[PDB]
Amino acid sequence: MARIPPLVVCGPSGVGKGTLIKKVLSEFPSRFRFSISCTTRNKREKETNGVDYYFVDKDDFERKLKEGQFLEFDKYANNFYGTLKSEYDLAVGEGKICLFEMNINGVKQLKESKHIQDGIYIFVKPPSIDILLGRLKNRNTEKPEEINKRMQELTREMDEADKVGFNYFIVNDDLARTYAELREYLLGSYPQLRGG
Ligand SMILES: Nc1nc2c(ncn2[C@@H]2O[C@H](COP(=O)(O)O)[C@@H](O)[C@H]2O)c(=O)[nH]1
Repeated sequence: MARIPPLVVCGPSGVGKGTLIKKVLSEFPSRFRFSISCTTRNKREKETNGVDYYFVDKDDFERKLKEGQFLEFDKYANNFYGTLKSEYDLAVGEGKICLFEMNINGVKQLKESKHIQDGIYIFVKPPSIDILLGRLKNRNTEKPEEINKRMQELTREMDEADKVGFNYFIVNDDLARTYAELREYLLGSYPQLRGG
C-alpha cells in the first residue's frame, strides 16, 4: 500500500512560497518534515545552515552528486540545488509527510523518479508579474545580475507551469487569505492530516 504522498511546493522567486511553507509547518509541525536541500548559493544573514539549506561549495555538491546522494538536482540562477535521498528517508522513517520546495525542473525530475510513487504538487503564482518584479526589487541587498537571473527563471517558469502537471495552482495575493485557502486544500488532499 502506497506511502503518503509528499507535498511539493514550486513557484517563482519572490512569490512568497517560503512563508507559506513556514505557515504549514507552524500549523502542522508533527505532520510534515521539511526536506533540507543542498545549495551552492551564499547563505543570507538570517538563514541557517542545516535548517533552510545545507550550504555547500560547488566541489562538495559535485562530490555528493557523483556519490549518489541526490534524488534530483538543478542549476538555478548560477547555483546548484539538490534534494537529498537521506532527507526523504528521514521523513519516511518518522512516518511524516515529506515537504519539498523545488523549482520546476526538480518537479519534472521527481515526477519521473522511481523512488517516489506519487506526490501532491502545488504551484504558487503571484497576483501579477509586475507585483512579483516589484517584490524582487525590494530585496535591497541582492546584486542586479542575481535579480536578472531570477527574472529570467521566472519567464521560463510561468511559461512551463501549465505543461508540467501540477495538482493545484494558488495565487499568493495576501498571506492570511492564501494560507486559509492552502490549508483547506491540504486538509482535503490529506484526509490523514490534523493540526499540531
Ligand atoms: N530543483 C531543486 N530546486 C530547489 C531545491 N531547493 C530549492 N530549490 C529552488 O531553487 C530556487 C531558488 O531558491 P532560493 O535561492 O531562492 O532559496 C527556488 O525555486 C527553490 O524552490 C532543490 O533541492 N532542488
